Amino acid sequence: VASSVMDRLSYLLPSARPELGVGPGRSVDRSLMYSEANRRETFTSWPHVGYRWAQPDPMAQAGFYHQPASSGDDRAMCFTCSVCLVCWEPTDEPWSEHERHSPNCPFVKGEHTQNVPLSVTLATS
Amino acid sequence: SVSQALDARLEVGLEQQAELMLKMMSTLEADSILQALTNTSP
Amino acid sequence: ISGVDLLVDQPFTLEILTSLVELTRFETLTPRFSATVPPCWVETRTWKLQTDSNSWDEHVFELVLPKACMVGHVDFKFVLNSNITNIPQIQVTL
Amino acid sequence: WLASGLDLSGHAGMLTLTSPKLVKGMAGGKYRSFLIHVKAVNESENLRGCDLLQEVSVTIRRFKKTSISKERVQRCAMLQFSEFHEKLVNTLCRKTDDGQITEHAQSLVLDTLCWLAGVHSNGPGSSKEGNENLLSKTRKFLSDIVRVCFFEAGRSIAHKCARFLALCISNGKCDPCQPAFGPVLLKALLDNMSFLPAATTGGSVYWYFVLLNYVKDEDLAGCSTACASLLTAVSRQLQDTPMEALLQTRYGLYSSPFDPVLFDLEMSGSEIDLSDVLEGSFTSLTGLLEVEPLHFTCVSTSDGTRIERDDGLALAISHASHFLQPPPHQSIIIERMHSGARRFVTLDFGRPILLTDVLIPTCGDLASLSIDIWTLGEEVDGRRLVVATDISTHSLILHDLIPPPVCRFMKITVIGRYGSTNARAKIPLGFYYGHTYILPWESELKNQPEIDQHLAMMVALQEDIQCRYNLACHRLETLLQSIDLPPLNSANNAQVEEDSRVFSAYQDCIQLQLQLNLAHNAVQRLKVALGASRKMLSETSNPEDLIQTSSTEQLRTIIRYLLDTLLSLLHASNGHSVPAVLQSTFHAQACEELFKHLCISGTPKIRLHTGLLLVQLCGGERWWGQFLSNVLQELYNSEQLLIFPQDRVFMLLSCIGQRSLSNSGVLESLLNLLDNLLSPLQVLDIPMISWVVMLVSRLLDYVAT
Amino acid sequence: TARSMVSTIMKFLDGIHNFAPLGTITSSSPTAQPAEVLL
Ligand SMILES: [Zn+2]
Repeated sequence: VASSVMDRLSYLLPSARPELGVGPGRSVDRSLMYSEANRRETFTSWPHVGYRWAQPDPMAQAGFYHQPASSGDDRAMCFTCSVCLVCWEPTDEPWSEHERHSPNCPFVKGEHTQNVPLSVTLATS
Repeated sequence: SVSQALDARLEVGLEQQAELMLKMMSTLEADSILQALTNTSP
Repeated sequence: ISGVDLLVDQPFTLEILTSLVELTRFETLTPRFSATVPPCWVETRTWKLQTDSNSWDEHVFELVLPKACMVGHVDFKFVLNSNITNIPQIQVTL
Repeated sequence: WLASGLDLSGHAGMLTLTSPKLVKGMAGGKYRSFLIHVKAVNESENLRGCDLLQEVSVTIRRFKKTSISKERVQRCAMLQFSEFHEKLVNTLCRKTDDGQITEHAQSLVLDTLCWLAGVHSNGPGSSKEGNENLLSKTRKFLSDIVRVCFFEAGRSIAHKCARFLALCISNGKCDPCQPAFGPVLLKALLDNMSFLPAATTGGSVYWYFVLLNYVKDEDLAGCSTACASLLTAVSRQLQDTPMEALLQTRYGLYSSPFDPVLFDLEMSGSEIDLSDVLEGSFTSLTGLLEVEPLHFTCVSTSDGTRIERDDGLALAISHASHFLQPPPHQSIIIERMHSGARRFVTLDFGRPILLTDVLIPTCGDLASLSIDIWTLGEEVDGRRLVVATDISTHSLILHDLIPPPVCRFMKITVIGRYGSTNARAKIPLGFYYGHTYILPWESELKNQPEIDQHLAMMVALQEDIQCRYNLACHRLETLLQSIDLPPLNSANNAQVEEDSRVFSAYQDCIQLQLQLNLAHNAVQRLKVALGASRKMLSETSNPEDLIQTSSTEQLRTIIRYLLDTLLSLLHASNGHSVPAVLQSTFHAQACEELFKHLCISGTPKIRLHTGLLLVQLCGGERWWGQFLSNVLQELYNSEQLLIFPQDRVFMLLSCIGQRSLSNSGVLESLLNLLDNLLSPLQVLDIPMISWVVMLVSRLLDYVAT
Repeated sequence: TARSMVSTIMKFLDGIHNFAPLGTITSSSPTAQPAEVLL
């Protein structure tokens, strides 16, 4: 609830919206990436949009963001457990991959975290 | 016993609980038969 | 209601019984329907129940179909607690 | 209440809610919204009632929109005017003079009967007049419909009738003036056991026996005495040649290679050693002769996955026989394993085919498997069959899909177990079962040749495989004439190219006999598909006559099944007092006759199982040691000309004596038999004396243990 | 002294072979390590 409130407050003020710095050799702001829209915005340079299950919208809602080490790779990190994931496959289901690679991730067990759903941001736009 | 596996395409039908109850008769049958083989005569 | 050609008085021909059987099938609703639940449940539609005792005595779910059509049936699937040792006396009524 | 939808585990459940009053109120065309109420009724996290639910899911399924308009009055006709229902019962009774009712029409009327029973299951104050009338018309002609459905029908019609009858069991919300379905279904079930050995399918009588075993809890005496009489009759019938007996003694070959007809084939992915008991789920897949297997061709394969194999009319007949073959065992190997190894394979049958039964062996290193089928496209007609998440516990068994789907392409998706080690394993494809010819009514569910030419070529194939089976039998007989027959009794028999060639000839004879029988079942299914019917059980038929004119394999199978029912009946007492009726009809000489007629020539499984029946029924009787002494003296004489497997029945005798050691008469009678035996040491028979002293030594080792 | 049929038909109901792995080992004095590795 508090995470959705602060994300809505950040969205209401354009002066408190820093630019999305997606690039190699530069770490991202995890506190700013608590919103789902930023996580799905990080996948603009995704080279595997044509994959059946490796699409930006289904994999971003699982709590992943694109933090590429170069131009053209598929390195997607979690914003809560920071699981190192490389060499993504077209058959890699995002929920199943997050369960397999990080069963201790709170999204797999379903407990309430600092995640901000996109519906709350759309209802408070 | 047997695997807890049932027809998923039959869930659109009305007899899913019917097959489910037939299967639990079958499992109680298997359990009772194993118990009758293992138990001796008092 | 009178003056209607019924489906009962005819002899047992193959085509009439086949049409009756082909009538009695069921289809899946498409697109998504509408429904609201009390807020203790968090999220073909699914929900997970949270331990809230504010309205434990009664629970009312409301369903609105996208179009008034021929109602076949409603499928209600549930998964209970894993540590259950006694059969609960809980009823669900439409 | 919640008790009408719980699963086997009890941790989940599903309800399908509908009513005739829903469409009765929808006839006005006014309703669009609904409410559902969850309420806890009463007479750590202490969750009570509504708080006990973990996960919920809602779906709504609509009705099929047909080309027949004004369907509202058509549906209200059966609910308002009841003269349809008894007419349906008439179509079940075959009393109407308007021709002869086929099996497809019976299936359709039974389907609509099932649908009307389902809608009439719960009537919230709605007029149940029609429901009471149809239930009364069902009970009035129940014997006729159970006779024409479970004895004079195939697997589909009998399975559907069992489904309808158990649904009538399920919705037994009868008024206080109406009796329950239990007593009457029990009486109708025992009124037709006399026609049992003249049945057709193992699965039909299997479901029949399941219903008998479930509903026998109400009344025990009549079913018990009828069952005992049928035991005695089929046991005195089965005793009537030394040929399969000699095979059983010399090589332990129990299936008759000369009787050309069987009843069913039993196999599962899970002789028998008697030491562990000193296989219950194997009855999951029955009736595999009426349904032939297929052949497998892999098309698509995922990464890190490989499917391997585990280690001019005559030409057309040979090709049709090659299409009619059990394929060798194949499997899937995985290169790299991990926790949740998601792999995908596709199998092709080569043509549209009907699929009925599927069997997947137990794979202990896999978490879950899922099967999809489709004929043309993945998104065109793809429907999910089963996903199982406990492959490591038990095997996947899915039996007699009704209605039988048609398909051409199999999709197998496998997810490996959590924390799986990186050690290679095998996932067998299992055995797939279906129908080679697609019926026109079953084709319309989801270049087809006509029935007559297809029937003719199967008849030609049946004749050719009958000739092959006859020449195989002649070769087997001429080879077994060449078996050594020493005068050293049987001790040296238990102590070779000839053995290997006999085993090969018996395996070939069994394979061709099975092929011939399933081909005969195929020509029978097409012959009844032409418009004919199977064997009609006439009312003037003597039960003993049809007992005598039944096949020996059918008699063996029916004995194993109903003595399985007897095992369940003995266990249903929960260790309490056994009823006196089956304890009184199974006296000493009847028990001795049953032992001498079933355990001497029968298969080891039914032999051990009937021994278990005898110890769980008459274990405490005073005459058991005397019976053992008599059967030892009258079986193991040096002058005994009977050809019986002395070693295996001797180990079984030791096992049943070790079970009956709780009785104090067995040890006393065996030592008295010894005292009588070496009384001349106050001619000598060294082998029989050795047999009995090693028997009493094993029994005393059990006593000491 | 020959083996008769009884030994044949009882031998399997339950070429010189080793028997050291079946038995156990011990010593009268407390050693620094047990000798079961020898077995
Ligand atoms: Zn994570």
